[PDB]
Amino acid sequence: MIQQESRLRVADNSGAREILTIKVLGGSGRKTANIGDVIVATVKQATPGGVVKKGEVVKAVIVRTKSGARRADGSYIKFDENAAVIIRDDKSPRGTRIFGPVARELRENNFMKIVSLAPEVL
Amino acid sequence: SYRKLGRTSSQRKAMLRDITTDLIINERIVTTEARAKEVRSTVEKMITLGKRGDLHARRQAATFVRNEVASVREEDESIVVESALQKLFNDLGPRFAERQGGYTRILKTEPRRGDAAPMVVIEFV
Amino acid sequence: KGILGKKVGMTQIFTESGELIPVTVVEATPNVVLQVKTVETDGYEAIQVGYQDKREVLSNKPAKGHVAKANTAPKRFIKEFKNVELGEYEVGKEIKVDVFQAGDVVDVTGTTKGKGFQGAIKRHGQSRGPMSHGSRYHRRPGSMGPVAPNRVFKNKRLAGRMGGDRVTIQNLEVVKVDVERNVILIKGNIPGAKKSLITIKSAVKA
Amino acid sequence: AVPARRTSKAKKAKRRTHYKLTIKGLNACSNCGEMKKSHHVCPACGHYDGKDV
Amino acid sequence: NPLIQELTQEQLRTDIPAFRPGDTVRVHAKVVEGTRERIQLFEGVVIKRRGAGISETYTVRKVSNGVGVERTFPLHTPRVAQIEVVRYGKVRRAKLYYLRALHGKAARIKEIRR
RNA sequence: CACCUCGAUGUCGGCUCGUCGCAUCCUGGGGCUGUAGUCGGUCCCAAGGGUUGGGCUGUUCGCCCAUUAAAGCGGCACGCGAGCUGGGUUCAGAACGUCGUGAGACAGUUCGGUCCCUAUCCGUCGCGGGCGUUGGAAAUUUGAGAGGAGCUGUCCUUAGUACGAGAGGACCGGGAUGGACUUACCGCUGGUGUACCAGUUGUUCUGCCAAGGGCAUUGCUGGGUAGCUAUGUAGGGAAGGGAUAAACGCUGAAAGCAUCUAAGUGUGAAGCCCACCUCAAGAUGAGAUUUCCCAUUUCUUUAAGAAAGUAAGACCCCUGAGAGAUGAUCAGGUAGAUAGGUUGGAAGUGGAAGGCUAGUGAUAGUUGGAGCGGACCAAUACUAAUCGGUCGAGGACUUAAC
RNA sequence: GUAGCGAAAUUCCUUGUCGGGUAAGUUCCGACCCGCACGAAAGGCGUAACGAUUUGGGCACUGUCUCAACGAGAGACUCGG
RNA sequence: CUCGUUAAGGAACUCGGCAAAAUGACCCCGUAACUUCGGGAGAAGGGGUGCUGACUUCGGUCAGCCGCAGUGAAUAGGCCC
RNA sequence: GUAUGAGUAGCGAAAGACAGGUGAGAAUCCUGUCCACCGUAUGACUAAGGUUUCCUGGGGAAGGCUCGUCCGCCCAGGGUU
RNA sequence: UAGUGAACCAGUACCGUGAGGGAAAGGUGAAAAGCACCCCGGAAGGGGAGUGAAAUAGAUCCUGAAACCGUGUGCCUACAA
Ligand SMILES: [K+]
Ligand SMILES: [K+]
Ligand SMILES: [K+]
Ligand SMILES: [K+]
Ligand SMILES: [K+]
Ligand SMILES: [K+]
Ligand SMILES: [K+]
Ligand SMILES: [K+]
Ligand SMILES: [K+]
Ligand SMILES: [K+]
Ligand SMILES: [K+]
Ligand SMILES: [K+]
Ligand SMILES: [K+]
Ligand SMILES: [K+]
Ligand SMILES: [K+]
Ligand SMILES: [K+]
Ligand SMILES: [K+]
Ligand SMILES: [K+]
Ligand SMILES: [K+]
Ligand SMILES: [K+]
Ligand SMILES: [K+]
Ligand SMILES: [K+]
Ligand SMILES: [K+]
Ligand SMILES: [K+]
Ligand SMILES: [K+]
Ligand SMILES: [K+]
Ligand SMILES: [K+]
Ligand SMILES: [K+]
Ligand SMILES: [K+]
Ligand SMILES: [K+]
Ligand SMILES: [Mg+2]
Ligand SMILES: [Mg+2]
Ligand SMILES: [Mg+2]
Ligand SMILES: [Mg+2]
Ligand SMILES: [Mg+2]
Ligand SMILES: [Mg+2]
Ligand SMILES: [Mg+2]
Ligand SMILES: [Mg+2]
Ligand SMILES: [Mg+2]
Ligand SMILES: [Mg+2]
Ligand SMILES: [Mg+2]
Ligand SMILES: [Mg+2]
Ligand SMILES: [Mg+2]
Ligand SMILES: [Mg+2]
Ligand SMILES: [Mg+2]
Ligand SMILES: [Mg+2]
Ligand SMILES: [Mg+2]
Ligand SMILES: [Mg+2]
Ligand SMILES: [Mg+2]
Ligand SMILES: [Mg+2]
Ligand SMILES: [Mg+2]
Ligand SMILES: [Mg+2]
Ligand SMILES: [Mg+2]
Ligand SMILES: [Mg+2]
Ligand SMILES: [Mg+2]
Ligand SMILES: [Mg+2]
Ligand SMILES: [Mg+2]
Ligand SMILES: [Mg+2]
Ligand SMILES: [Mg+2]
Ligand SMILES: [Mg+2]
Ligand SMILES: [Mg+2]
Ligand SMILES: [Mg+2]
Ligand SMILES: [Mg+2]
Ligand SMILES: [Mg+2]
Ligand SMILES: [Mg+2]
Ligand SMILES: [Mg+2]
Ligand SMILES: [Mg+2]
Ligand SMILES: [Mg+2]
Ligand SMILES: [Mg+2]
Ligand SMILES: [Mg+2]
Ligand SMILES: [Mg+2]
Ligand SMILES: [Zn+2]
Repeated sequence: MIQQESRLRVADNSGAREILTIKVLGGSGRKTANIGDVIVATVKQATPGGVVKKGEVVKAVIVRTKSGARRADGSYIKFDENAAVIIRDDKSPRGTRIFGPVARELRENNFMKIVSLAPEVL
Repeated sequence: SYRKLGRTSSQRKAMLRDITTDLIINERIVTTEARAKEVRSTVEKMITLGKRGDLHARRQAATFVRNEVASVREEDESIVVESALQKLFNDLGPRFAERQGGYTRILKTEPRRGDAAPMVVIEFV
Repeated sequence: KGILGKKVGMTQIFTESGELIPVTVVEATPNVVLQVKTVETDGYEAIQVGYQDKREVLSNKPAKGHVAKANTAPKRFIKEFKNVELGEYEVGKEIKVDVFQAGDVVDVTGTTKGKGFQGAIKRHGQSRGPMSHGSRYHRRPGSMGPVAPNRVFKNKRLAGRMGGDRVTIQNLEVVKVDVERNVILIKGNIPGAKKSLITIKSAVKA
Repeated sequence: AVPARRTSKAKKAKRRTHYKLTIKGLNACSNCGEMKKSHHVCPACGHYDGKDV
Repeated sequence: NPLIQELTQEQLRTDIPAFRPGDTVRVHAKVVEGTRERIQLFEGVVIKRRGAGISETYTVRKVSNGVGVERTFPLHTPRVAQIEVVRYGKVRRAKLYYLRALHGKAARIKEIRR
């Protein structure tokens, strides 16, 4: 459950470290975003040499959340942090590497490139 | 569920221990309807512990029964004092060994003058 | 098709492919057709159905006479089912859960649990007022209306008794039917407290 | 808020229509024959259910 | 309740090993990436067990790639091919929620060898 | 303008709650186009529903950021202060600029500054009692009427087809899956869970040890049952009829032609009536069906008379919860599992006490998944629902048919 | 009308213009100076320390809020006075 | 009304972080600009705290034990630009 | 003087339980037991102020926000060396 | 409710630090002959029995209005604005 003003870590080397949520795309009144959803975010803390830099308005996809997801089989997955990956319009990650585990929900959302780069998909 | 009896949790617990011990001592007391309908379960559970009779049940009861003098006699030219807990395990337990629950009964009586509070007599069978 | 039963409770079932779905267990001891209503006698077509045999001391001479036609014990619940083929039902006939098959789509009718006197916030899901910043308006039902009418318009929703309403949930799925135990497992959750009456009918939308 | 108009005798009496006492549950006591409240001990003879208590 | 238990007794599984919170277990969880199906091993410590009968579930926690992950499984789910008890841990409570805050060495659990 | 209000009609903005108009912001239908297609422009019908989250400012407004199908315009005392706020504007303090010889003042700013009222009536939301409904009862019902609901994106296919030189790129039609909203429910994820379990500090009490109680926000801390719950789960706005709006007709004269119209006949919208959900015979127009009771007794009077026992039945009273402010509702009252207890479980907690073993000791192992266990489940009349009482029909007349 | 300061507790026009900070800043800070209408003891400018002073930003923190849920107690509700 | 808890988020509330939350004791390490040289300063930011043995120069240290947590409750600064 | 509001608001910070006694009558008075509260005080002394409220025996009209067999109340005696 | 504020233990009670302000309150019967005795009740208070011409003249005592409150019932009233 990610909403406006919610902050997330960045799970890639795109240059940004911590981002802040601006919008939860996908609906007029939509309030909250969960894994696999895309958000509009701002970079609040960036690596000094990175490509993405502080204060830039970017799009990102949530790849893991404290309130995780429910699988059709009745199982659940929950993570210890909220992390997102900065992506281009075509879902291609801006960075070259993904850090930390990623939720399997991304596959059906068709973030195939991120899934491949992920060190582990759960 | 259980009735609140218009007391905080600790106050309700303290009052229930008092009334249950008073019933253990006297074997018949007059209270209000609500107090009686709660004291029945508490006192009957205490009697269950007494029936069990082992040390574990003894200590469990001691947590609840008040430390009061159930009775006093003079035996062998010496005064013998029996506490509420001792009376439970020595008298009330053996007495009800045969009954399967329902050790107490409640008889409705007239309302109290000061408040019109419905009054009952609760007593061992 | 329709039947009357009791909301036993809720559990979950693993379907084929291992998907886990919540189900409501509704027991329906074979209902009995107590009376058949027709255009000629009553002006409309329906079958009266009785359920949950009742102890005799709890019944009345008029009620016993009413069920005598069907030659069964007194029934605790009686309800009329419409939109059925009268030719297929006759007084004394039994209706069992097997009338439905797994995967049937049904409408389930119940009486929602009662909540008693409830405020507007819970009863109508209205917004609270601010809880600080000097607010003295927390759980109140809002303005009653404009000045001009010199009155309050009807349907200005306020606090009152909540629940106890007849609610129908549509397009539920009959997950399983156990004839031996007179049980129907319906995907989802249905209105009403446990042991309350439940009416299953073939979904009208279908 | 205060009463805009005084309440008339008739309206006052109408409201008090339901402000009445009632006495229920009286029936003869088996032991002594006096009237008693059902399910209560008879205050006269102190018997309930045919036994002294 | 007895009626519900009778209905769900059929789907109750039988090969479940006797484990409690604090034990390390390996879960052979079936996964599907399309037509093909696969077994993905999720190994970690049992943090929580709750529920009764068919509704019973258990949670397993592992730190993968520096991030804590918890997976909750129905105890009797058929999608878990096998549950394997790797180790028995010594814990003093049913729910190990405190482990979430701890990292690395602080999260270690003494084995008992039941 | 000065007609109500100066023996008081509270003023901006915000919040809560909406409701209405249509000069329609989106969605629906349609005509014209300087409409190839995708987009549009303009106009016509259309008010069913929907029509945002922030930065700045007391703000309305406005600008900006980011979204959306859309971010409509207005009225309702610029709706709504006996419903809330009080940041702004009008009190007393103080200061700046400015005016004044001055006290002071604004042709201006700035910091600070008391928002009272127990609801009588109508109105609104719920819930009872009375009587009626023409013999008295127990159920099941029809639906006059009324309320609710009414939104919509994106993707796939049709099809890279129609159109286009290309770029680009469909109508219609068929599928999938969302947003917001909403009706239920706690099996799952969680929340709570003050008579559940455990750990623990201080002090005090049970004579002491051991084991416990009191108080310290439930002392604190970690969990947690039932119940209540959303952020959790399930479902809903699906299809389809009838009459229409704008618009398009067919046939057809008046008016040899022409013409949607006059007669005649049809298509046509998220709109209207149905369809779906709920309430509903106090619908005094009081409806209908099934079942039950039976024509009693006494006195007055031809009385639709009066009163008194009753029947079928209902209630008082009592045990309760799936119900509940109280009434009410529903489950029961020994023709008994209604509650309490008891017995056995379950959740829940996490290994009781008393012992034994090891250790100098703190403590660990073991006896033993133990002990404890509110509300949950199943049995069991052990306790209490005893004994009783009250109310409750005998059915008017006229005229058709039989 | 000097030094100093200047859209200020003073700047109406005004949310002046530029820069910083924010995704976005009529407030805030830095600078500029056409000072409507600063200015030297009704002191000018600056100033460590101090302030239940006014103002803006950040970390932490949270039911302030998204958006409300549960529990305890007092009143409210029923009964007697 | 008074109080306790609250998933995910964490000021998006609001005129304004109003209220609440958070910090809070002692010991140790460590501590900036600026300054009137006194301060700033408890800046900040960190670490330790229970019980049992052994040895202590008596303040410690070494070893071991337990818990989610040791100023285990109560009473004690939020901080910075 | 008496209504209406209305048998309504309120009955003024907090723990009492039961047994026995008294008595026409007891949640409220007495006795006993347990429980609970204050304890740099809610304890013990004093100054001012009050001015008999002190003690003993009676009473239950009124006062006591209920009740009252009881009282700092009423009645009768007495008490300050 | 006039007449002095004061027909009555009034410049009192009461109010105020003080100056000062400042009330309310008349009527049994000719005569107390002021209800012995009995009954319900703890009393209060009643019902008898008595006194009296009269007790619905019983000490709240001459007369005893109205508001206000209640009991009884001849007529009317639960489809009405
Ligand atoms: K005026
Ligand atoms: K058009
Ligand atoms: K509309
Ligand atoms: K704002
Ligand atoms: K603002
Ligand atoms: K409007
Ligand atoms: K106000
Ligand atoms: K008003
Ligand atoms: K009125
Ligand atoms: K202790
Ligand atoms: K104590
Ligand atoms: K909990
Ligand atoms: K009727
Ligand atoms: K043990
Ligand atoms: K157990
Ligand atoms: K300037
Ligand atoms: K100036
Ligand atoms: K800027
Ligand atoms: K300052
Ligand atoms: K200050
Ligand atoms: K809170
Ligand atoms: K918010
Ligand atoms: K500082
Ligand atoms: K530690
Ligand atoms: K401090
Ligand atoms: K009055
Ligand atoms: K009154
Ligand atoms: K006395
Ligand atoms: K007279
Ligand atoms: K009258
Ligand atoms: Mg306590
Ligand atoms: Mg006692
Ligand atoms: Mg809101
Ligand atoms: Mg009007
Ligand atoms: Mg378990
Ligand atoms: Mg004029
Ligand atoms: Mg006036
Ligand atoms: Mg129009
Ligand atoms: Mg901000
Ligand atoms: Mg207005
Ligand atoms: Mg108003
Ligand atoms: Mg001058
Ligand atoms: Mg002016
Ligand atoms: Mg101030
Ligand atoms: Mg749940
Ligand atoms: Mg459950
Ligand atoms: Mg000890
Ligand atoms: Mg049962
Ligand atoms: Mg500026
Ligand atoms: Mg700028
Ligand atoms: Mg000057
Ligand atoms: Mg000068
Ligand atoms: Mg100066
Ligand atoms: Mg009362
Ligand atoms: Mg929270
Ligand atoms: Mg949390
Ligand atoms: Mg804001
Ligand atoms: Mg806002
Ligand atoms: Mg504050
Ligand atoms: Mg502490
Ligand atoms: Mg009132
Ligand atoms: Mg008091
Ligand atoms: Mg102190
Ligand atoms: Mg005295
Ligand atoms: Mg005395
Ligand atoms: Mg009194
Ligand atoms: Mg005078
Ligand atoms: Mg007379
Ligand atoms: Mg007189
Ligand atoms: Mg009518
Ligand atoms: Mg009438
Ligand atoms: Zn008797």
